[PDB]
Amino acid sequence: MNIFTTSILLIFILLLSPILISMSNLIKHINFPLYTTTSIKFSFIISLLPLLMFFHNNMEYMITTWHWVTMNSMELKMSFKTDFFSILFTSVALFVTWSIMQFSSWYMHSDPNINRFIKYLTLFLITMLILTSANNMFQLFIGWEGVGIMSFLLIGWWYGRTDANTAALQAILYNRIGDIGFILAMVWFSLNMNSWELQQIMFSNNNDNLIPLMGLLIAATGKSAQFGLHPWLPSAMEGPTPVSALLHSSTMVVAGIFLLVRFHPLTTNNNFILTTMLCLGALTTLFTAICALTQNDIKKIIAFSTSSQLGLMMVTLGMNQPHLAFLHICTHAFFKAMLFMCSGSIIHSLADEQDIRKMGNITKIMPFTSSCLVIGSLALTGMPFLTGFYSKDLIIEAINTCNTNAWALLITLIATSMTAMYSMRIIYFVTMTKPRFPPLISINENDPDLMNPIKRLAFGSIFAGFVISYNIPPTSIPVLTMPWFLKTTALIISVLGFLIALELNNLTMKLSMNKANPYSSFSTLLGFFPSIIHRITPMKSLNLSLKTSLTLLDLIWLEKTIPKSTSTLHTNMTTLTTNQKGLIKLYFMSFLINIILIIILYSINL
Amino acid sequence: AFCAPPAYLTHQQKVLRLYKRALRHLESWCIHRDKYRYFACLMRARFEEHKNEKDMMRATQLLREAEEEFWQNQHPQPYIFPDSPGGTSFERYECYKVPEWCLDYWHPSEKAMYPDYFSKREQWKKLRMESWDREVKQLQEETSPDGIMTEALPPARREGDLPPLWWHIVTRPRERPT
Amino acid sequence: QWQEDPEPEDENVYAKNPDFHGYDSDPVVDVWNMRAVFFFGFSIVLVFGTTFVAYVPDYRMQEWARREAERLVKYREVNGLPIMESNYFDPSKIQLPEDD
Amino acid sequence: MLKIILPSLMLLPLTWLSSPKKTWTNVTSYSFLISLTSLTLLWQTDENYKNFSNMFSSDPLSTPLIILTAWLLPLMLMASQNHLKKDNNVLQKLYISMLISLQILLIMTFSATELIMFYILFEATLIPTLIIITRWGNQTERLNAGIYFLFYTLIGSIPLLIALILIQNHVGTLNLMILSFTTHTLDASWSNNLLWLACMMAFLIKMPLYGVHLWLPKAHVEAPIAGSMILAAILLKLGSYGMIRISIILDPLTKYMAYPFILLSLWGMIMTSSICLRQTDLKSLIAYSSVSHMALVIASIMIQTPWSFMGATMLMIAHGLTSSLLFCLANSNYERIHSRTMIMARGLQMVFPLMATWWLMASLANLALPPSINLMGELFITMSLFSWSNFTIILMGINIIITGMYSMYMIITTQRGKLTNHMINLQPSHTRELTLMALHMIPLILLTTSPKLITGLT
Amino acid sequence: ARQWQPDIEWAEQFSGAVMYPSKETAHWKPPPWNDVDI
Amino acid sequence: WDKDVYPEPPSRTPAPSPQTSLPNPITYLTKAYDLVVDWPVTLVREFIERQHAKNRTYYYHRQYRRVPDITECKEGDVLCIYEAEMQWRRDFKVDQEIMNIIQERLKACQQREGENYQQNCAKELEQFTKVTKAYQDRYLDLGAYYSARKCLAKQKQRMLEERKAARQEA
Amino acid sequence: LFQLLREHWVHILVPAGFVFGCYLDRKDDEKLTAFRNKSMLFQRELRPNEEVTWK
Ligand SMILES: CCCCCCCCCCCCCCCCCC(=O)OC[C@H](COP(=O)(O)OCCN)OC(=O)CCCCCCCCCCCCCCCCC
Ligand SMILES: CCCCCCCCCCCCCCCCCC(=O)OC[C@H](COP(=O)(O)OCCN)OC(=O)CCCCCCCCCCCCCCCCC
Repeated sequence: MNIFTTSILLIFILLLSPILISMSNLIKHINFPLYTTTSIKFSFIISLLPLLMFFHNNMEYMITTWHWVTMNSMELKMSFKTDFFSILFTSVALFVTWSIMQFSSWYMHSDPNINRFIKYLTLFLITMLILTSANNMFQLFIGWEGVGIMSFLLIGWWYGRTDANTAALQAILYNRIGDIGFILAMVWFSLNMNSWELQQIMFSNNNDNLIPLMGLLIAATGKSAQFGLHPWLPSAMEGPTPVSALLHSSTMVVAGIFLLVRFHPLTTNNNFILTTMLCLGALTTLFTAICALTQNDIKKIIAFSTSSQLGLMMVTLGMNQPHLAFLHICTHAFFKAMLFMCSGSIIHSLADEQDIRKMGNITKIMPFTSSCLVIGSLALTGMPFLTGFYSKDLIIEAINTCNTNAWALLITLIATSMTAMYSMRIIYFVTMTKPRFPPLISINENDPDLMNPIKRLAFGSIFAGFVISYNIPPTSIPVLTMPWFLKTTALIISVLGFLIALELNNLTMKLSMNKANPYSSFSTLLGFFPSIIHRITPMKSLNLSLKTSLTLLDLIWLEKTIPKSTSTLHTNMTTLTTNQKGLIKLYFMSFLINIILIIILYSINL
Repeated sequence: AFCAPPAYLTHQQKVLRLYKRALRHLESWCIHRDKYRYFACLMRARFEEHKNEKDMMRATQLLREAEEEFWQNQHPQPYIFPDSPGGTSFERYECYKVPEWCLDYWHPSEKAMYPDYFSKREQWKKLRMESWDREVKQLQEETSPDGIMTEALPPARREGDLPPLWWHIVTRPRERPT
Repeated sequence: QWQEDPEPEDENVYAKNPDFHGYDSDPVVDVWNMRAVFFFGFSIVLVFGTTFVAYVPDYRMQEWARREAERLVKYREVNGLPIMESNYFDPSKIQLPEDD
Repeated sequence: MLKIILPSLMLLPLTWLSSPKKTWTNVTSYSFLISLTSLTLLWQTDENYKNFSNMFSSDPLSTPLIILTAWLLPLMLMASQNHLKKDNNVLQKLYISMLISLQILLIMTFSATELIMFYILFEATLIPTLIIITRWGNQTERLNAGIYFLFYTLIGSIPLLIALILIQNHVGTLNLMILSFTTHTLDASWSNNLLWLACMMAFLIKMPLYGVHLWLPKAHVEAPIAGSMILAAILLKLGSYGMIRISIILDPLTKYMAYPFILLSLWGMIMTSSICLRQTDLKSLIAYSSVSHMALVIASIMIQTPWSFMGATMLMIAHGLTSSLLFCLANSNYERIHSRTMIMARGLQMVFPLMATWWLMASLANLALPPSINLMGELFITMSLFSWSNFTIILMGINIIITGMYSMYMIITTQRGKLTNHMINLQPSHTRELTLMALHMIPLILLTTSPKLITGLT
Repeated sequence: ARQWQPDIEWAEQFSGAVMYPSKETAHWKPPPWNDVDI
Repeated sequence: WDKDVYPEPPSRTPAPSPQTSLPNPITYLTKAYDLVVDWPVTLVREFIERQHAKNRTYYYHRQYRRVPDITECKEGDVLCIYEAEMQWRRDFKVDQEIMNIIQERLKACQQREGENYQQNCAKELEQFTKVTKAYQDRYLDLGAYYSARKCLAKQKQRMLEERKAARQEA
Repeated sequence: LFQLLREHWVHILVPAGFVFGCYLDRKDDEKLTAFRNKSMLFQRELRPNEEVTWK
């Protein structure tokens, strides 16, 4: 059905159209923000047409558009897969993007370079979708590196600020450590089984496939902020709030989770790596959640929640439940996007206050965002019958029913109670409290560009879990049979998580115990991974270059040995041979010596 | 940022600058307001007593134990305002603070529009060159009679003279370029 | 002191010749040294060159080999011969060292 | 191939005979077309390589370069029109001619059948280069740099001279065609183990290996922009082209006589990449970037697997174009700033909006962003190196992380951050500066569309 | 801003009857320009 | 494209069997695509091909005929061996696009048969080893300086083994 | 016509090189014309009224 193929190729052409308009002089004359917002809107509708097709009958289309090099045995070609993962994600991503660009127009209003900002956001979407629908992994690499570079360009939008520059260099470094893993996997699949195309890599099921998948797991940990190198996604919040929503919140981070689902057929064979990520996903879930409890920056708390939810997503991939992990990716995108733009609304409406401490009683001052915030908060806490509930409790009870690390099982559940706690922290401090904002009040959220997108995503946050769960193909053969405590555990732990947090917030209002330091710190300054591993490594890695590798072995030792020594050896030799009295007697006698030696040279060799 | 740094700090400015860090690091612990305003007038009490200690030695022994009490009772994430160091919005709108000596390489076409703008700009540049001599001379005639020099610069002291080394405190790129 | 010149300043060529293109100080040479460089540079090397390079046909035979394979794979499969026999130089031609 | 060459020679008469005012445009316009005639060699519709005549040949490995050598002469003459525009009208016509002779000689060296024709032309290229570096070099130390560039190459060169005359006696002709279709198998003696080192060492020296690369940082530092472009883009690659054509003979020894260099290069790749991380002179950092990205090449021309060689050919052409682009933009900052220091000049995008886009694309070419021939190249060398020993990824894995860090640091501390308060005001960008860049990157974009052309002999 | 042309000091070294003057080798002072001795 | 060099299985499609009153949102759209996207294009395309068929031209394949190989070729005779290293370097590619097709024919057979690839697609993976075990046995150890003399030796080093092992079995 | 003052005197220098170049490269062929058509892969028999295969 060409309608299907053409549609998958068309979304890319339509989104690339804003990029070249800015290349030509035409954008000055038309409005770039409005034009870009409309075309993503049309791209979402175009994406819907294949999505309905896939629902009718499950067909997967591999589209080989262009050939790039024959390269002898390994031919390289540009291929877009249209498997359930690719088209489901393509639709969810563009809806979020359509929401954010409208938000972007309101948020960055008064920025002198709005058009460039919108331009990079769509370039990000083009790389993100290429990363999504990539058959051969070389294209997956183009997407993997591609979102990394544009994140660097967009985290540090405001280049002047060194803090933004530091975060951008952070993000590239963590991503590049991840890139080493993908290169290792790519090289192993460029040798052994031979083609970077997924359709053939999957014929490596009954092989070792540990050297390679360990590489992809390493790539995922860097891209998805698992316990190892978890800090750059918190650091990424130095970016503009809309950038934080579409890339820090949904498309960029889920890329690591998406890669492993693509390569799962291979993942199911190796038991060792499955528990490895189950284990690290579990550690990141709580580690990030505990850090979020004491953070006082609104954007920071949401970002930690982005990492904690992906930690749960990592856990399901670790328990070899790929389809549900993808289901959470889609539902995760709707609500996290909402909360970040919700705070975008609060931060912009207030005098750019990004701290929960000075922000209060937004519920009465701004009901529209507060309503959106609690809708999102409950979805994050898996309120029954909301989008989180359809996918999240499936994951919870999956854990409660599988054979798993006891430590992983316990931490994931309290991580769920912690998600309710920090969710409670945000609404109590941000919304339900006496106002503590600066005294002049100038709040307006009436702008259509704020409401509309927030309104549209809110509709998605309310109904998406209903629609996606029923429509997707039956998969995973879930276990609905459980003792009732386990069946309802997700619901109860979420309930008491808020209950306990609400209790603690009340304790704050009293006039007592101004200071409270119960390991609060470990929690508040990111588990101290940032304070220690960011000051030692960059210090011991640069000291060795300047002091040891550059000046010691370069410069002096490699210049005194080869280039300089040969300089000296000769210089000294000329000094002795050319220091001559000039007297004839001396010189002549040397002629005597010569005659003598030559007489002998003949004599002995007679 | 405006005034110049004093060489050594007095006892007072060290005490009175703790009253700021302290009270401001007490409003991170006391997230609410009534609790804070309470727990803080109790802070002043601490500083209010031991105000009239005349025994310097003692005073510098209350200060040295105050700033260690504080270091161990500080909040890791205090409330630092935006536009202040470390916290956000600090260098945000610096990408848009171009340094104003760049409008001098504009093409005669660009400066063709925006006409009256450059008519006033050329006046100010006449002001700057018209006084560099009287300024530097002032800066010098009033030079220190000793090696003791502070970064403080003199006012005008005569009509028509423009308070010196002024071209970059005035003509500063505007804070929010937006 | 040894006589030598005082440092020569670098002129703001953009002060006069406000249309300076960076090639030469007097204006007409500049204009005619970019009107010929953008042209011979971009207009008939990046364009005519890429046109010609794009149309080089079956470069290094890799357009020929995707057919010869197809008729060999067509011929070998239908006649039942192995698609890529395992020895290329026929064993009969080889005169292996007999003793060893 | 005498159209890529004779018309070139005639450039010299044109630089001299032409008017002082019109000398620049006649030379630059004509060599752009000289590059267009060079493109004809790319028409290879068959495997049989093109033996134009007895002495002159062009095979897949040389053709991708001859075109680059012809392409940069236009660019070199466009990047040096500023400095060298303060000269006496006879110093210019000397510089223009010097640049012209480099590609005449380099075109022939890359298009030479007899290996000693390579040697005579190979070592001749030093004369034009040393003059460009020493005569017009800005710093007090170019006399020194020139000495380093002449001796390191020369001491390596005389061993190759003895070796090639040696094989001519052993085989009977230094004709690359025959030497290939003839049985020259070294016998792993102690002596042969020396022959191999004699032939490879001269090539390994101008292709900076970790042990002998000190000449390149010193040379590019004080060299004028045109000399630094030539050294990075064509001069260093002369060493690689030589290693590809000379190891056709000495076939058995490199299996075991390469370990020393391979390890020298891969560890060298890490240390050279790292010292880029804290080097204050921008031209210094690009030069060590050049050493590391060329250390990868000597580690693929020695593993000797089809992909290595293909990776090498991809990377050499690609890194050549990228490095120049970096050396060319470094010069544009140097001429307005008047200092090579990286720390000064912070925030330029705020004042030079586009040059910064060129800086960004050059850095992304410098690090391996994927839809670029630069990445395809490294991806391939990486693969083979992995095949040689799976452990190689660790060392070729510390280099990728470091390469990302220094490439972006050049962008972060030169083209971002707050603007420098008031250095000599930075005059706007000339259109020549920007084109000289565009001319470097537009070909990098076009080649990445069809990588097959620069794919090597393998 | 000026390619550094050699100053007097760079020139000085090349004077003296021997480029690399060692102990009791600096004693030698350049030969008379006229090629005639006192 | 030759249905036999790039095969392709016959298609079996379940017939439409709607069981809902609601109207399928796909069928309507297609009815449009077919009119506003296909018909317009279809019209142009034809008009292309008739423009082509007026001055229809032809291009042939350049049959390269066989020629003496290395084993027939004198030692040191650079003429004959040159003609014979090309004849091989040529078949080093014809024997490589063949392997390109098995790389491809398979890839399709695992997209066309998902969840069954483990089984239905074993007609080709049996061939991907019947072809890979051969490509490994004539072209693999060789350096980047692959030449017919070296394949002649890579083989003949092993023809000893298919003669020493055989003799050994005795 | 050879307008002087660098009018066509010079502009025709490089172009002329090309022609001379092409004149030699087609002359080199004339020399290396053994095996004109005596090569094995391409040894067709002369088609009627055709002097030589490749000139
Ligand atoms: C999972 C269980 C085990 C858990 C522990 C396992 C180890 C986890 C960590 C492994 C190593 C991760 C990378 C280490 C460096 C991390 C990046 C970094 O430190 O950069 C941050 C630095 C300062 O930024 P920051 O402290 O965030 O503050 C910004 C706001 N003030 O900003 C900077 O620019 C610093 C300087 C950067 C440029 C030079 C950096 C060194 C480059 C070469 C070395 C790279 C790191 C070592 C090699 C890779 C190791 C994996
Ligand atoms: C030659 C040796 C090296 C010489 C270096 C210096 C040469 C300078 C002078 C000559 C310049 C022109 C000649 C070199 C460029 C050649 C361009 C070319 O060959 O295009 C071929 C392409 C047809 O594609 P083809 O590969 O034939 O089809 C594959 C079938 N399997 O035809 C086309 O598609 C043309 C398309 C034009 C626009 C293409 C833009 C595509 C950009 C894609 C990448 C975008 C992202 C790049 C990121 C880079 C990051 C650094």
